[PDB]
Amino acid sequence: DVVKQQPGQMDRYLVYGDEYKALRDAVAKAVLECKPLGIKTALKACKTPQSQQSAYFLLTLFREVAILYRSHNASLHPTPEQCEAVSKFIGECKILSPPDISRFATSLVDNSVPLLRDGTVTEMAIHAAAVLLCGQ
Repeated sequence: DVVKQQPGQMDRYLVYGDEYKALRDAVAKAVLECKPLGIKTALKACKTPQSQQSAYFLLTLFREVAILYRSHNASLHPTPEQCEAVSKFIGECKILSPPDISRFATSLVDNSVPLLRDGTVTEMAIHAAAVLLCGQ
């Protein structure tokens, strides 16, 4: 049955747990609707400290948007409007206030990340980048 039944991939960041899953789902739904409002509600509902919220946000941005950019099918690529909405929200988000975090987020949403345009190496690198930036 396997070959007839069959394109989803894994999300190892789930190691963080239910809070990451909730924030990721909220971010995804908000981007698809192009309505950067549920992200704030999810971030308020989250209970981890600010640095963990910032890391979680960066990981969700990468997993959804940056990975979507890697599909050769341009139709899957985020539309300019989704980038504009998430950029405005990043600009207004206080948890992302450090210039470096805001720049890294926007670079993820617009595919301007240097050299982090294999899959496993890129995923691990982006996790490390988030930890290094937010890690106090």
